[PDB]
Order: sequence, then C-alpha cells, then structure tokens
Amino acid sequence: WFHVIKRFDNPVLPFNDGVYFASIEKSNIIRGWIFGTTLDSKTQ
Amino acid sequence: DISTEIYQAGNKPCNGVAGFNCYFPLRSYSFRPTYGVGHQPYRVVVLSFE
Amino acid sequence: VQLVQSGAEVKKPGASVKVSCKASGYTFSSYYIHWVRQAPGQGPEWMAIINPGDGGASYAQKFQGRVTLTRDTSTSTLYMELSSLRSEDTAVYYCARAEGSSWLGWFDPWGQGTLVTV
Amino acid sequence: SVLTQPPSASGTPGQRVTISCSGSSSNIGSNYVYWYQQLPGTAPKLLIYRNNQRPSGVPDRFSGSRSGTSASLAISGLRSEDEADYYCAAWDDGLSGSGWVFGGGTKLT
Repeated sequence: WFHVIKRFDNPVLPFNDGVYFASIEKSNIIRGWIFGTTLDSKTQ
Repeated sequence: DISTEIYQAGNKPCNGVAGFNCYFPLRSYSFRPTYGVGHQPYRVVVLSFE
Repeated sequence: VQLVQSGAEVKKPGASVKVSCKASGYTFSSYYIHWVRQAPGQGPEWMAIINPGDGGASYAQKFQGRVTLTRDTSTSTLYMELSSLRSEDTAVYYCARAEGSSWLGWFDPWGQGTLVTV
Repeated sequence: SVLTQPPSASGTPGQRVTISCSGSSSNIGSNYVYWYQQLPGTAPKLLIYRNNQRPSGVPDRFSGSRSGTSASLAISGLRSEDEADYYCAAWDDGLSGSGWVFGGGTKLT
C-alpha cells in the first residue's frame, strides 16, 4: 500500500507473472503508467 | 527489438572496444545472383489465424 | 559505340595473363558489362557480370576466386589477370554490354575476342 | 542443368527443319531461352528475343517456340550461306551456381 497525504512515494517495483493495481480515489491524480526494463534509449 | 550492445562471450569485462571476447551480434547476409539454391534470399510471409 | 580488344600471345602455364578491352559509346554508370569465354569446337561458358561505378563483381562456380577482375570509370578499362593456366584455359574471351541495371535479358554485341593458349 | 543438344542438324537447300534444346526443370520452363547463330570467321550475332517477336528485323521464315522443358526453332528456305552452328542460352538457377548456361553443339548441313 502506497499513500499520498510534501508526501512523495513513487518507487520502481519489480514485475513478475502479472500485477494487480488498485486505487481508491476522488480527485483523479493518476494519469497513467510507464514500464520497460532499462530506459537506456535502446530498449523500448 | 533493437539491441546494438556488445556481447560479452567470456568472463572479461569490456566496453566500447570490439575484438577478443567483445563481439557484435549483428552480422549481414551477402546476396549475389551467381549464388546457388539455398543461398538465394527467399521472401517469407506467415499468418496468425486464431 | 563499339568495343575492341587487346593483343596477346602464348604464355607459360601457371602464370598471370593480363587481358583487357576498351569501352566507349553511351553513358557508363547504368549499363552492366558481361564477359564470356568461348572454346573452339564447343559451346561457350559464361565468365562474369560487372556493375560499373562501384565496380560490383560476381563470378561463376568454376571460376570463383581463381580469376581476378578490376574495373574503372574515368579511364574506362576492364582488366582480368588470369592465373593458374591449364590446357583448359586456351580459349577466346569476349567483353559485352547488357540491358542496364539488370543482369537478365538480351546480350548486346561482343568484341573480336582475345585468344589465349598455353 | 546441362542443356543437351543434338550433335548436328541435317538439311538440304529449300526446306524446313527444326533444331531444339532439351533442358531440365527450372531451366527452360522457368526462364526464357535465347537462340544464337555463329557464322564462321565472324563474331556471333543475336537473332531472337523471347520467342514472341523479332528484335530488330528478320524475315519471318524462322519461328521459335517452347514446349514444356524444351525450346525449338523451325527454319525454312535453307541456303548454303546459313550453314552455321546454333546455340541456346538460358538462366540455370541450379544448385551451387546459377550462371548463364549454354547448350551443347550442333552443325547445320
């Protein structure tokens, strides 16, 4: 569980065999996702 | 995907320099009209029926 | 608008023989050049196809690597340097012209040929 | 492959005979054929394109055709001037080499 209440908690997390992402919200602060492996401008 | 990094075949750390135990994975075909059958380039299309 | 050969004579076997013919006429960068060898009393065998400009080369199975060709644009000369001459290498060479940017089709007229004997 | 040809072509002045090249699969039935005539003492000269038309112009007494894996040329109005050697050329596309292969050798009598 991550929460935002100068609060800042957005690390990178490992991915294995899918993921379940849940969010409880009213103000719609999440705009999307980004994921890959390196972001080395060589791997998509 | 696209990957142009240098292969590390052996247990020796190297970067940038190419040569011994630092290989380039991308090698090119060579096509000439006088080559025999089997070395001819064959266009291949597949289908993905489900 | 024509091609003429060069003069030669008998040479020792197992040596290098220089053969050439000139080229003149139309534009040069967009016409492929064929060379073909013909033996007396039999049928001719196809020798080589050459792209001018970059000087692209291709050779048959029976002559792959054992023969060397060079080409140029400004001087307009077309050389082979034969090596490893046998009694089989006594024949007449012809230099030709093709359709242009294509190695399939009819063959434009050849020269007078060069006879080589060992 | 090897493009077998008859060793000779018999004839008399004033009649029609056919000279043919028999080839293997993917050599005659795949690509077109080229007929050539070698006059003695002269450089060889083209006489036909792909056998549906004349290249520049020849009287139509000579007719070329294909049949299966072979090619044929019927000649009529034979003269003593036209006694020469006939050759056929084709793109082989065989294993380990795909050069401009030729036929055997025939003599017109």
